[PDB]
Amino acid sequence: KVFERCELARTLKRLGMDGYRGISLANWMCLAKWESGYNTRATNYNAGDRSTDYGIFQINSRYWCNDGKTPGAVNACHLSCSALLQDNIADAVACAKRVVRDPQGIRAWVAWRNRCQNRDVRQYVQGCGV
Ligand SMILES: *C[C@@H](O)CO[C@@H]1O[C@H](CO)[C@@H](O[C@@H]2O[C@H](CO)[C@@H](O)[C@H](O)[C@@H]2O)[C@H](O)[C@H]1NC(C)=O
Repeated sequence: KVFERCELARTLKRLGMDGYRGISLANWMCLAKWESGYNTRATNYNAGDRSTDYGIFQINSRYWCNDGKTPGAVNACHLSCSALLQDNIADAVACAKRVVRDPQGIRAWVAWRNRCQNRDVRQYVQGCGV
């Protein structure tokens, strides 16, 4: 499914993402827009990683979810990648929380560094009442 902008902001807030590890909701919204366009079905091949990125937060099958076809994968989220392709984002959020718990943190997403970091991110949550 493709989330409406404020629909996602409220869902992410309800699931505890606002301020999770210091990362504000606006920042999460920004990475989600740039990564998948708020689309839970988005999957993109990672060219230099022999893996695939899955879902709304574009999580990498080499380190976080097992898709059954990635060479030398780890599966730190202990999730099957298809779980990150469902309309219900509860598993995707738990996994994204898992990702930011590593040293690199939010820097694990190049889209956040190129489009959100050192940028105004207010626009993503403007008018959502979150
Ligand atoms: C979404 C895809 O295009 C890129 O995904 C990111 O890929 C990098 C590696 O290129 C992942 O970083 C790794 O994270 C490991 C655990 O923290 C670490 O051991 C390894 O050295 C490297 O830093 C990154 O997690 C991944 N991001 C996502 C959201 O999947």
